[PDB]
Amino acid sequence: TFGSGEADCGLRPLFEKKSLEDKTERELLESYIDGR
Amino acid sequence: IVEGSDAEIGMSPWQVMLFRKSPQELLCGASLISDRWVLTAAHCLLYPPWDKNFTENDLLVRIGKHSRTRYERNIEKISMLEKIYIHPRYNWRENLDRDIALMKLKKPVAFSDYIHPVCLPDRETAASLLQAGYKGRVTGWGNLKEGQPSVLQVVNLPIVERPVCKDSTRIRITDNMFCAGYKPDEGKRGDACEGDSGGPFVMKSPFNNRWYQMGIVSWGEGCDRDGKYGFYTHVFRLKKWIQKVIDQFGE
Amino acid sequence: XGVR
Amino acid sequence: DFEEIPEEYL
Repeated sequence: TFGSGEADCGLRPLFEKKSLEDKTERELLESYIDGR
Repeated sequence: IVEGSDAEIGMSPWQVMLFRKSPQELLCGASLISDRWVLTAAHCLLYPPWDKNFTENDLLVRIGKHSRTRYERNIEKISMLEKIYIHPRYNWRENLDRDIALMKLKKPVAFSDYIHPVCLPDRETAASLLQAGYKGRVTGWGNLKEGQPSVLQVVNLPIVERPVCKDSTRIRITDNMFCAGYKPDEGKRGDACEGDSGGPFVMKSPFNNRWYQMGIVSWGEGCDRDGKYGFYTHVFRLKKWIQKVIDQFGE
Repeated sequence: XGVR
Repeated sequence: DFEEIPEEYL
């Protein structure tokens, strides 16, 4: 919507919210020369 | 999507289906940026070369889908567009420059386990993640081969250097585009394909763990060919157009 | 290009 | 192979 889609934007109810990782998100984050 | 996988349930809550009333059919992909606004490729709407020019009344927007085809009874929500906004300077004539469009749904959508907006990037998110080498993720129910999937497909692709990008085609590449795919050496594949258009190219931020929409599936030559890449609308380069319409047409 |  | 949709939608 605004610089960053909704407000609770980008936090997936079934992953982020229950602290669960999707099966290939690690692939991504590792490339950022390992995320957070 | 070519050489991808079956998305997991609620892996992409922002994925939308651009569906044609009659014939009833999948037009393209799209993404929920808020409870009232959808983002897609303008070329999914308007494309004179093919006599394409859909109106608000010719389409249906379907949010919460997994299944390509079945009507997912208590999970999905269908909406009626209220308005269509195509970038005023979209170039259907030469390279699909500015292939973006916004959609105002007739009444807001309620969020759920399977429906949740994606975040639009700010100048700094854009600046730290948009680096060749960095992987992003594409989704869609489009062709599996340069055929029609059962479930939503996913693929993670690395971002490619402007130059490699320019030398793989004869088409004029503007600053509003970015390409992605693996290099033939890399020996790893995947790409978007017919019907994938309008879907989001997303990235997870390592600073706050939020999903960011960086690109919009736009065009390519064939699907998953060595020496060729996927081309995407650069969502950040056009954020001012986006900002500018959400607050006139007022989301 | 093939407009997707 | 598309399933039809509630008519309240069309």
